[PDB]
Amino acid sequence: GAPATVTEQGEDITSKKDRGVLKIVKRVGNGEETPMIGDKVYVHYKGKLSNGKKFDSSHDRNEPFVFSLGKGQVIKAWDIGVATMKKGEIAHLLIKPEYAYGSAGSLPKIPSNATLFFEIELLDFKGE
Ligand SMILES: C=CC[C@@H](C(=O)N1CCCC[C@H]1C(=O)O[C@H](CCc1ccc(OC)c(OC)c1)c1cccc(OCC(=O)O)c1)c1ccc(Cl)s1
Repeated sequence: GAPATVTEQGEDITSKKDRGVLKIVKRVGNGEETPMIGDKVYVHYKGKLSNGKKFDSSHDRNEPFVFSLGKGQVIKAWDIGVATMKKGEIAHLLIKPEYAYGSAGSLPKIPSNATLFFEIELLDFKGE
């Protein structure tokens, strides 16, 4: 499973090194530049529970998912994870609850203490 590969071979990109966010690069993006705090980022993604018992995908709006990086507009794992991504890159993230919704969850979609999995494609990013 794509999740299993991230467990075994994913890099811990957390500052605390608690394996709360693990990452594999599935397709290399271009150049060296990755986005700074405050950059506008454009992604496609899809996501599911570590189980997969729930599943959701941006693509259904053929328009990109857009947010300002590093400003708390998304769960912590995304501010951490998307920051490490290059233009055109596709990555897998496996995320412990503490970097997502925690024990609060986000019912009824996301239960308490849920692990999440995402495939993210970084389409572009532009400066504050
Ligand atoms: C419809 C389900 C939501 C989806 C999900 O978990 N996210 C959507 C993509 C981005 C990551 C993550 C997320 O940050 O959810 C957030 C949920 C709200 C939120 C934001 C910031 C948070 O912490 C700083 C936060 O903490 C619990 C929750 C989200 C959803 C939709 C849009 C958005 O920002 C752009 C905008 O507001 O226009 C942000 C999942 C998909 C599959 C899953 Cl399993 S979980």
